[PDB]
Amino acid sequence: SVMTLLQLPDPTTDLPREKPLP
Amino acid sequence: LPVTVEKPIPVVYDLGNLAAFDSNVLDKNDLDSSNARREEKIKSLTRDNVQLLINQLLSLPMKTT
Amino acid sequence: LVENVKQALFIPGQSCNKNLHDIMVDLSALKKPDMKRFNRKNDIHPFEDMSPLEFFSEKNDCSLMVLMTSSKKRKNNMTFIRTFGYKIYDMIELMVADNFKLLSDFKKLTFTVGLKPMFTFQGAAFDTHPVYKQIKSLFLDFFRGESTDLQDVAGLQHVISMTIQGDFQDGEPLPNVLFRVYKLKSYKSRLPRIELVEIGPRLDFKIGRIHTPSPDMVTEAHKKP
Repeated sequence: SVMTLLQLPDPTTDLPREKPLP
Repeated sequence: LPVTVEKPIPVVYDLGNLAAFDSNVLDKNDLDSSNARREEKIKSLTRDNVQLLINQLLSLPMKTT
Repeated sequence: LVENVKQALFIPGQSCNKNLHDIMVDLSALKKPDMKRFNRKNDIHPFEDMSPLEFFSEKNDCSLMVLMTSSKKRKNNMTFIRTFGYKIYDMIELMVADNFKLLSDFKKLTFTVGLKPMFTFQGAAFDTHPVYKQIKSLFLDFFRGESTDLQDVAGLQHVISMTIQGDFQDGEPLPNVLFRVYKLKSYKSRLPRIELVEIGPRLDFKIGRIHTPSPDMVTEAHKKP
């Protein structure tokens, strides 16, 4: 396939989880 | 045609969420609901930040496979 | 390690009407396909009793909820609700002003459903002010959808823009937040020149009552691996 791809860096905005960490 | 944007305060980015944050000064009178050229200002300001956002995104690790 | 995409449940309240329902429909479209709509009216009052919202959250597996309510005191009231472990995390009332525009008010363009939206936040208060920090957190969490390491440039289709209606001083009433949605168009000047076309919906949010989480819940919901 021909297409332009990017590798996104780690998110920095601290968003709340929906469920407890296992 | 210019692809660069100059601003007093630099725009901050969270590219992991495809987001840009602009802390520059906003004028109340430019954005009041009675101002007729309201939406022109909203879009124009947004366009500048989107431009800066896209610029940052295209500088990431990239390949046109 | 990351969670599944958060699912949104849109709930018409007892006092929900057709106009407010039109606002639900058009805004819910932005959340496709991670969205469910209720059709009937439910007698829910979040700031009096949170139990029904926690019930719906568990039984429908939706961690994002939007209640639709309208009175003369709080007209076109959209109460945005987030849950953690099916318990209420935070709440904020956002009331839509009368100058709103629906999808019908804009020329319909081609639009691929289910693409990662871009975000732009205009206003210094989004970073410093407790109220606006929650709003920024809310709408990022609500619409960002799928987290991914890989991004197709061709998938950069639309932007969600949120602007505070002017700067303000401490003590004065909180300025409205201006919700706008634009489609991207790019031309050649390598970097492209970007232009925007509004596709809606267009919403001016008036800020109402707020519920914030306890320190204990923040600790659990923001615990790091």
